[PDB]
Amino acid sequence: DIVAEPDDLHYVNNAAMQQMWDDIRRTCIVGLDMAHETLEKRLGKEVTPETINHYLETLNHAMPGAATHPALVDDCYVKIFTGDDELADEIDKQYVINVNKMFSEEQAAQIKASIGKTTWQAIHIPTIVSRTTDGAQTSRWAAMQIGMSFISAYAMCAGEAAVADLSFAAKHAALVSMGEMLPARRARGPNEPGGLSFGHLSDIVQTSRVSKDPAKIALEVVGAGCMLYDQIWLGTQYATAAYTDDILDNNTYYDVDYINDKYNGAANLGTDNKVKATLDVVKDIATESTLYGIETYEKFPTALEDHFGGSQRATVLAAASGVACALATGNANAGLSGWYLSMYVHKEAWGRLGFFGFDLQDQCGATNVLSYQGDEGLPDELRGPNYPNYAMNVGHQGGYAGIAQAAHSGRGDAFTVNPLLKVCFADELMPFNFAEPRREFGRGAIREFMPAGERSLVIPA
Amino acid sequence: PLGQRAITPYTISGTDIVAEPDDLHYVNNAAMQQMWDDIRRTCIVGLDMAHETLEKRLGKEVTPETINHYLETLNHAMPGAAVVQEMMVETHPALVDDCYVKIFTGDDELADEIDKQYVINVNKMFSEEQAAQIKASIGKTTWQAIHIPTIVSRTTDGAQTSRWAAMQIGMSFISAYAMCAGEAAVADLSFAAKHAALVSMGEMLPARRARGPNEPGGLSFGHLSDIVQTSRVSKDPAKIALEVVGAGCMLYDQIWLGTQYATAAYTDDILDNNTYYDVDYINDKYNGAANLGTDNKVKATLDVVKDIATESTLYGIETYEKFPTALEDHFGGSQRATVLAAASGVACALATGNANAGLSGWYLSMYVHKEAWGRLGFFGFDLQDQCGATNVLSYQGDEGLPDELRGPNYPNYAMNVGHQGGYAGIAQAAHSGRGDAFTVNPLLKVCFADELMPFNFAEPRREFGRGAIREFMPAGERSLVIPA
Amino acid sequence: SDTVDIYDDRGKLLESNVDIMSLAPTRNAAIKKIILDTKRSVAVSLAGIQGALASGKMGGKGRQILGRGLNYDLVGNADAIAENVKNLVQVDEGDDTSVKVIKGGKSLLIQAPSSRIAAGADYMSATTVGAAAVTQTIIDMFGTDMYDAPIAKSAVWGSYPQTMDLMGGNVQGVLSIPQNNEGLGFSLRNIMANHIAAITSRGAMNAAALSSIYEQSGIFEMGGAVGMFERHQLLGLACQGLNANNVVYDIVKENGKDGTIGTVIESIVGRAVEDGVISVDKTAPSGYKFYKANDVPMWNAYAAAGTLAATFVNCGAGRAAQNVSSTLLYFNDILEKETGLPGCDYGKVQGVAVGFSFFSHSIYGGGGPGVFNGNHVVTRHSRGFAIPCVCAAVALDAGTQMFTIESTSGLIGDVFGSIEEFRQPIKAVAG
Amino acid sequence: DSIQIEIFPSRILSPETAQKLISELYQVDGIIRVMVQGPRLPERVSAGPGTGEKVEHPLRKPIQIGDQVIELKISVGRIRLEIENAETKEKVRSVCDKMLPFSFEFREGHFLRRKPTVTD
Amino acid sequence: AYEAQYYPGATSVGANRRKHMSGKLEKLREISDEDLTAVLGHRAPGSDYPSTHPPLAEMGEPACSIREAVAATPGAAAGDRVRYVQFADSMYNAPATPYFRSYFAAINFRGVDPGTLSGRQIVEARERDMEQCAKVQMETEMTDPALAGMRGATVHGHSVRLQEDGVMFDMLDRRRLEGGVIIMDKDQVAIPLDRKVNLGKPMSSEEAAKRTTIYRVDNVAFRDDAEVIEWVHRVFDQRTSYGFQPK
Repeated sequence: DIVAEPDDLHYVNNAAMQQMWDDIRRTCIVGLDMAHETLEKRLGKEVTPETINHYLETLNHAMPGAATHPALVDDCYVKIFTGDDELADEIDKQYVINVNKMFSEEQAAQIKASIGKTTWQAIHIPTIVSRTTDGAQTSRWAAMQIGMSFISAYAMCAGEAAVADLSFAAKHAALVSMGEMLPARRARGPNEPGGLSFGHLSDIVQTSRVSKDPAKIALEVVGAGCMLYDQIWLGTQYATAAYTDDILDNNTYYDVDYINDKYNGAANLGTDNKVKATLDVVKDIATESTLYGIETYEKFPTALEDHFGGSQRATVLAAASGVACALATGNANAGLSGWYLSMYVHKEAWGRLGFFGFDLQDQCGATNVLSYQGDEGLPDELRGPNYPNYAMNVGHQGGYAGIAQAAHSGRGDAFTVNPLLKVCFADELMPFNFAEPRREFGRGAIREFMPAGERSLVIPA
Repeated sequence: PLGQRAITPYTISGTDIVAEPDDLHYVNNAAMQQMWDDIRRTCIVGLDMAHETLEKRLGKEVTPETINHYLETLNHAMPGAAVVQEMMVETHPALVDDCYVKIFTGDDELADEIDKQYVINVNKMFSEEQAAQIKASIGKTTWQAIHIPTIVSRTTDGAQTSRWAAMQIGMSFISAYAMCAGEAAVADLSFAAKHAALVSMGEMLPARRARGPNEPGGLSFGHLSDIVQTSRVSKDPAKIALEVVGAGCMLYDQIWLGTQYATAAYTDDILDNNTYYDVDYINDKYNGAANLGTDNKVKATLDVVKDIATESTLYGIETYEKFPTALEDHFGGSQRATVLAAASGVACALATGNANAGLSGWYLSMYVHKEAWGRLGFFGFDLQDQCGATNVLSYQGDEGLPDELRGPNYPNYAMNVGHQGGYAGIAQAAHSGRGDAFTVNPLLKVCFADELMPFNFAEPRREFGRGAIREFMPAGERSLVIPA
Repeated sequence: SDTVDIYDDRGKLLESNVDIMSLAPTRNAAIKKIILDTKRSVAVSLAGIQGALASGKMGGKGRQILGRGLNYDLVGNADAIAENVKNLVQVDEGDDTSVKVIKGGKSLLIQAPSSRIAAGADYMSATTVGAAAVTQTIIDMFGTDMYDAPIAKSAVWGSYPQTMDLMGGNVQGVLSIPQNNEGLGFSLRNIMANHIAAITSRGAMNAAALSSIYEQSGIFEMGGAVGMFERHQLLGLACQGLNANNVVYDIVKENGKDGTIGTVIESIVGRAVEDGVISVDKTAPSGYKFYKANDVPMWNAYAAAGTLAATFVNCGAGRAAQNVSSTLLYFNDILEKETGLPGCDYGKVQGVAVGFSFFSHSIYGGGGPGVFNGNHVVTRHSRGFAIPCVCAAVALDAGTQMFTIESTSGLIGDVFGSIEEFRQPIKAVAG
Repeated sequence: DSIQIEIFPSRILSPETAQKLISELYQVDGIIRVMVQGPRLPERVSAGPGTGEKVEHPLRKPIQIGDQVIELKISVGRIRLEIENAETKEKVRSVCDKMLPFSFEFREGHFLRRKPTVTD
Repeated sequence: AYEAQYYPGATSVGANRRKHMSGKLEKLREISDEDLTAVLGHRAPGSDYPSTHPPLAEMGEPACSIREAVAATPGAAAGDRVRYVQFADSMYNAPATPYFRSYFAAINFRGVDPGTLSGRQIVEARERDMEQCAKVQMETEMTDPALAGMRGATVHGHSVRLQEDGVMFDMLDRRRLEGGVIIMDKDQVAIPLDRKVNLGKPMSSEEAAKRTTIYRVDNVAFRDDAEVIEWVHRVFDQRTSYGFQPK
């Protein structure tokens, strides 16, 4: 529709690429309730919604290092969300994210049952801070900020043992980071694309909140995962990976048609109409998906020419098969098995797969899907680019995230792995639009994305 | 013509330009970020191992004209441009202008015929003894200075600086030397360019520390003293050491750790006045020892350190008590021990030639200051300072280290602010007093001896002040790809 | 050849004139048994696995995998899971392997064999063998479909291998993962003060013994005690933690009713001067007596013994745990000002006490002192003479903190309560 | 050109002599900028359990010029000055002697802004 | 036994530091016990001490030899909450300095958690213990009321030049001179009282210098005290030499 050259879509050459990775790398989620339990139990002070509100005006205007540059730092605010409506209404309407308001009723019910009655605060530090050094000081920045905001708002001295107990209860008791630390070689810290699991990226994008068709939600996570994981963590080489020219969309809609034909409506939403995942079901859907996509390539030679390299043919066949199998069974590892069967069927149909290493994740792919060995077994919702198979080479992880979303979107779940991540990014004041990620890179390749973190005000013209 | 504040506007030390303390922070001023970006994006890879693999394993002729072809290919390829014909995506030229590659060799005969637009020569950039020291240090070896985009390191991290390097090195070898674009030679070249012949200033950190590699915890004190090129362009050793003090207190105490008091360790000139006094004192007492020279230095004994450090601190205490000009800030009384300790450390190193002499002077300074005034810094200040005096001349596992190899990942120096910049200045002062060409890493003296850097490593504090008043232009900005 | 005499918690004698060398981590068989049982033991909470399987909360904080609930009773037949896991963990029948069930069937305690420790380069193959054995026992007792095997796996293993740690798996050991070490050989000093107070049932000098045991095991592992430094660290072990010559208990019973830090200082400086350890070398014009050390390792041993005695007196008199961050610091400081000597560990104990106070009064709190282990970046600095004091004070607290000893008691204390070498460490030192 | 001079009294100026000293420094010929900064005098306690308590301070309402009125503001000290003529470099040292009643310390050279920083 | 207890120095300042550590001060002024707890600001004056946890006499202690060996202090046994006292001591010849006030609290008081900064000095204990400690600090010559204000929050003023009436700069007026005598009307955290404390008579400038614990070149030079210089040299040499070889 607004599609442009691949030249101005490379991640350094595209604003929205950078701004959604900046938004993901600057956000942290901090637990708030057991700090209040400390304040109740051994500070002698009764926490009220008025104290909560005053805490929020203290913490939201303290983000630029106040008691940095007021002008530069502006993309900074702390919002709250609770799974307990008893205090969600007395909180000010400018610092609150209602799970009831932003979601449908059953999705909000699942979110509240998952988190219980706890209170959580969503912290976004300035982008300039996350651009200067790595995004591994988001934890420490928000830690010093919420410590200063307890000491300011709730009127304690600095340097007391009860203040120390509150200090540990504030920030390093219940901290939810985007990713965690990294192993030997690529030893980055927290909040990096290596640690950002596939369920996390499924929860970060919010199309599952605002759409009921699981195909669009799955392919949306496929696009966001392809760009983030491949281009940032592993980059490049035909970077526009499976979110242009919509062959993958066509294959996915055909697969949904095939599933709702053969099985009794197994691809629509709802967990009642889900066929149990056996090898026969996976084989059937994965082979039909792959043979359809191969026949589209061999039938339309201009599309075989446009995807010139074998890596993206293999990726768009495997991703379509994987999201298809995940929608049909409700199981994410069924989607992984469909992905790897699509890889093998493509290889035997054409006698050529990819570029030297585009099959590392694939020959030890199908065998590791259902394993329960130590470093070999993991649900696809908990997997990420830190997984041993998926660590180092391009072209794969986007479908891997989209498969997990397709599993937890075919049955109409409220979230893939975290409700904290789902509600945390369910606020429209972000510079990025996580509800529709693949439209924003259309805006970011047409020079219509206006990120923050720029230093134009503090430098000469 | 009237006004009140509660904060003293800091004039940057040695300069007439003045900045209030809440825009000398690494968010407002841009050179604070730009110097660290120049530390990040830079890596150095060595060409000789790659050249001899091209030589024996392909039968290819290595010669100055092929090397000129290879560097022009690489210097085109580095700014994210396509040099091998796969339909890859190119980084936009207007976002990537700060990318170049430059060789320096230990053989001047080889250095002549290589194109001078791609050569940093040891002779034109150093004096005679400096160049002789560096040519004798690096051998007759060929190295090259890699500087990846500022936008690339600004976007992702500093751990991609070695990887973007090795990815755009191998395509350059392939395009300029006609390999297969994928064969068993390219692995040898690109593993030379990534872990065999790669040297990078930032090393890996333990995972308990929640940061990654090529982050200023890994950047050692001798590495940072080798980065700043004040020793190349100036002769007064105290000026060299205090420039390193300013750069270290900026990149170590303000970026690697986030009350922002430690700007004053290179502001308002107290540190200098004390250092110039005690360098005059050493020149008067130890027969001109602290002037430039190798044999005029006194051997680092304990009593020499005691005398120099005690005298420097009593001068600083007398100066403060006589005019407490730099005092009277709301969180006062810290950055009061740092400047005295930095002065004593530079004073001890400039006389002896030993950097651990400077460290022992630093810790003697903290003890004298504490028991003169009955108070020592703010709450968290003397973890390391109360540990350090017994940790400097030790040789245990996690304790023994010269200052020169020390850095912020040292166990005592990991979490406290206001200390690492003085250590970088001490490690520089141990060698600037004897006019050494380098302190630890000779590769980084040459590598940052270049004027195409947007930062000026000749005077870092002058650049901090220059950026503090908005005539500094950085490199990694998204100028074109955003709307107006 | 120093000949330390060691006495117990109540001050009575245990073994006369033991060698200092025989108390080493590398020679004493008892401390070898503590560190081997620390290496191999791992506790699995079946109630947590059952809640993970039914609810879907597996693999981290906040994570919920919806729709894949695997409803099963694990706590009801925990004996059967116990013999099955004993079958899968063990190398051969009748080896050094014992898994036993906790009250109510809510947990079980896997102890890997000694051979799975000898056959692995590091310590925490026990964690992985125990986690895999529990996972396969769950698979064998469901009859689960293999497309629901990963759910039953990550209910036990957490989010590993994506995370470097297990992170939510109910299989949990005492030591951290070897990648989460601070330095070379710090894996054995990653036991916090709450755990090591719960192990010894909140006895003070039966706790300071344990943390000193672990801390000098860490010191001997890192190569920080070789040659003449080995004597120095080992004498510090003997005098501070292990109650040498009743010194650290004599100071307490002498300065209990009305003593302070200063009376402790006067007491141990009198003891050091009377023992011939410290002599006067130049009396100053004001009547000040400057002091010199005849044997510096033994003087640092008295400074360590005095530091533990002073934190006993100050913290127990206050009945509060936050007083180490003052006591170690100002004790060693007034000791230096009293004698003209260096303090304990030549200023390192005083420094790490400043780190304790900065850590646990304003920012990055770490509980109070209960979350203190020597593996932390702010506690690693001293070579083994502050974390005994911290855990000793945590044993002496009266309930001032909220993260009480009972909070992690079912995690670690009841696990290590049946081991007399863990329960009462001083008397179970022989060799 | 315009040299930077700062007057540093040995005691923080109580306002009862800060009327006379600062008013005396307005008969000094050739003045560009007068900078003075002392520690804060807060109307309300902003820290600790006493947060939200109203403080009237004895060191407030410091100045009455007379040609204008300078309103109530925090304590004064370290009076930094900007003067074109260097002939009144020492006459400021002279007129400090007559209307400050005790010893003052001194320093010279770089104290006040010339050309704008990044916040400006 | 080792009855001696001291600090280096033959000057006045060494004598005052030996006095401040030993607590051998001579008491200068009167504040009544209820007025003392009034100005501490933690509770209602002339009340009972609150308890954040029940007494240790009736929950029963764990069986520990140390717990039986050391006295609980009156405050802990009652189970009182921990509260504090703050003091900012001036540079300009104030009778106490933060480290030496901390050693006063260390030698002369039990159950205590002293803390030192440059600008302040936490003393944290149980209420019946911190009460007596703040009593002994406030009555004696250690706390010059003009040179040492009791400031629970915003302790800034220690390095500031004194006011022209010889009084340390008071940010929140937790004491001031009225009628030629020093007057305390707020608590340490600066919430006021209905009552007004006759805090006494401040020392003259030449009198505080005779009994201060700081070293100042215009009062008592640190350079001229070869005893304390030699002490610092002794401990530094021992630290570094025994860090190389601990022999």
